[PDB]
Amino acid sequence: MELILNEAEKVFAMHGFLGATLKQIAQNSNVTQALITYYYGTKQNLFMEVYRRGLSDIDKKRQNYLDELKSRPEGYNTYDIVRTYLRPQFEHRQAWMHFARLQSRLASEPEEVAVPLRKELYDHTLKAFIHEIMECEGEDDAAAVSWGAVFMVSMILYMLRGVDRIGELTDGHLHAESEDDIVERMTIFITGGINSLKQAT
Amino acid sequence: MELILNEAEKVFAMHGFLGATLKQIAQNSNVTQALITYYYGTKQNLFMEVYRRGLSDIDKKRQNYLDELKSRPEGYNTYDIVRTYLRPQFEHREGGQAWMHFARLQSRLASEPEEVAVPLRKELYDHTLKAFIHEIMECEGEDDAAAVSWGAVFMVSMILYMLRGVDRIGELTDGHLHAESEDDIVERMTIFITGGINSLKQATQDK
Repeated sequence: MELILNEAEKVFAMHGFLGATLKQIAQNSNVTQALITYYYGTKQNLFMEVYRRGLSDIDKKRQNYLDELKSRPEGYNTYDIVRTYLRPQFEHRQAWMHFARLQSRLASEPEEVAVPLRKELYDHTLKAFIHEIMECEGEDDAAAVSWGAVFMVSMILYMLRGVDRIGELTDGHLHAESEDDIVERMTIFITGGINSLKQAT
Repeated sequence: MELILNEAEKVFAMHGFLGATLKQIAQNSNVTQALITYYYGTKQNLFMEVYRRGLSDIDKKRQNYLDELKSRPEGYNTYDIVRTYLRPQFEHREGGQAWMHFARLQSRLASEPEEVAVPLRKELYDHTLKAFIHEIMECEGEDDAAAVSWGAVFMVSMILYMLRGVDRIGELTDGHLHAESEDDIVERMTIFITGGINSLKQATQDK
């Protein structure tokens, strides 16, 4: 159960969907291919499962951060929503690493798996996230928010790569202090970006 | 030398660096592996060459567009610079095979291993990004290197993702919204990037 998913997570992050084999996944779990086929059916299904588990934990925490927000006496704003969506991707506990790496390669996966992935696991919550921003007091431009959400995803997928790109570009002078610094900077950036799109329409 | 490279680019775009083989590239090129090896050294160096040719066309365009900027009498701002950097990644001749393959290839860059991925940043992307940051650093009110530098990293992330050609906006608006055109895409990223640079800048000052 949990062993086979963890090892398959590792092997997919490393080789992508096509490159991975159940042969390799069986070897690192000490089981037969047969037993996997039994539990999971097809390489695609196993792959979907790895994503179901990963994104189930993240969206549960997203939902908890959103419930806390909607319980504040003072209310909330766009900034708060964006930060709500981002933290769960970045708050770690090598559990965290492999799913982060895996997600970061999503764009190079075949449409045969990417399209169902997006439709079944990401769309629902992104739409929900967009709707929440529409409910806020700055916002009745769906265009600005929806584009902003597309740009968010691109930022998330890249940041999940774990590359210290800011370090590489500033000859070491600038670094991300932490995951919360990364989240904070993306939150501000996106919130401002959404605003500029709204203010130019 | 403009043929093995075109085949290499196709195979690399479809299969990635690890999955591509010099064997298939040679078969699709109607030459031997040995001849490919003779001109290009190693699979890692063919790959680099595919990206050298590609980013050379792109960066020469960027340099012309920034030159055009610096010759406008009324001047230019952050927005104009950002547009400069984005344009050659998205403007294409239509139906534009050369642009398509290289777009697709660059879109997959995140899934390449560090043995090609790191040299590509080092050798091919850094110089032009640093120059980009510098040019923006000469447009007051803008003396926040952090704001602009994070802006650039977030620039790049949206480029690599948009190059995939996935109608993400469509999927999320159940069809109600789409890119009108390449220029509409560039336009939207530029305003987003410029605004975001501002919000980062505006969050640093104030005690």
